[PDB]
Formats: sequence, structure tokens, C-alpha cells
Amino acid sequence: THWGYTGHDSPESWGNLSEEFRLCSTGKNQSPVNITETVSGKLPAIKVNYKPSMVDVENNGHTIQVNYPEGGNTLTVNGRTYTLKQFHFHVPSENQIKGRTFPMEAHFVHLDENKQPLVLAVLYEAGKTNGRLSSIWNVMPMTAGKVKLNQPFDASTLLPKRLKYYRFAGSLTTPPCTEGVSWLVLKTYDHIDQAQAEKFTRAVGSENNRPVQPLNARVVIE
Ligand SMILES: [Zn+2]
Repeated sequence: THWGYTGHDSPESWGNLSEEFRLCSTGKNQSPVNITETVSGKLPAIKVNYKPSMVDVENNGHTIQVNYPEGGNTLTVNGRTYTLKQFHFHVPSENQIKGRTFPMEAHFVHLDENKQPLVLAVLYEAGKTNGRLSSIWNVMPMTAGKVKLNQPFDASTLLPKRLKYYRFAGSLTTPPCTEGVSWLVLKTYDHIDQAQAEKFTRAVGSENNRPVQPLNARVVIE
């Protein structure tokens, strides 16, 4: 089923495009969200074990996505090991902090041994060109192709040294909007400029931000 961000197949309508996508409109624990009022808690520390890897960079008509065929890029939180499957971007950002939208967001998608999904989100402020991302922007496909990459990538560059985060439960932000996703949104912002954000938008065809969804019964832990 075709879905998008404008016209007849836009996010207000994803619920109705298919029975498969129903949770996009009926779900009560949907992402993204506006993080406003939080409960202060004692969150387990994130340990990151990313390394130079071979990755496949994909334009899927909705996002630019960097795929990890092999394991070995992991993140450990509360003594569970989550494997990095792929990361990708939204321009502008999807999640908000006290109403604030950022020029871009990256979502680092992981699974643990029990198939439990975990997304780590970096938010990018307006600032200087991102050097560490240039490697991806240079090979970024501008149609539904894939670049197999005798170019490696080290994703550890894309994460800050300060790994303080917000924690909540939620969903995929694209159909079928599956719930049961753990969300960890890092408090420390990276940077991009307008020319990188506009280049992403050219490639992907549109702005790919789903509107914020109500928290309902969920608490955000900071
Ligand atoms: Zn995403």
C-alpha cells in the first residue's frame, strides 16, 4: 500500500489506507511525541559499542536509510544487548522538546535477543555543516536505488559523549505504526545546516515528519 506525507495518502489517512495500518489511527501509544512534562528518575546508562562496518545506503522513497547486514554494532542498557539494524532521518524532526521542532532527527533502530524494538533518537540543531554525515550525504541516492558500500561507516561518530536521555514507550512513526517500541531520545543535540537538510528533502521528495501524537497514559522519564 502506498503511503506518504501529502495528498490522499497523508498521515491523517494512513489508518484508512489498509486494515494492516489500522493502529496508525486507533493506537493510544503512538510516536512521535512532544516531550513537555516529565518525571525525573534514575535511568540505566547507555553503553554504546558501535564500530567501522560495511553498510548499504538506501533511498526507499520515504527516507534515506543506512542498513547493517551484519551485527556487531550494539548498545547495552539495563544489561540487555540491542543490535543496530539501521538508522535513518526525518527532516524536519518528528519528536519535539517543549514544542520545539528541530531541522532534523536521526532514528537508530535496534532489536534485542527477544525481538524487542528500541529506537535511539538524535536531534540536530541549526549550525555548521555536519562533517561526520558527509560520507552518507555524498553517496546518498536520489531515486529508489541502493549504494552497496566499499564505503564503511562508523556510527559511533554520530552519537554524543554525554548519553543522557528521555525514555518513553511508543510506536514506529511510519506505517504500520507498530507499538511496543522503546524510545530513548538523547538530551544532547548535534548540528546540521540548511544545505544538508534541503539535500535530504530533494532526495526523498518531501518533508517526512509525522505530526506529534498525544501521550495519553504514558509518562516520559528524564
Ligand atoms: Zn524513523
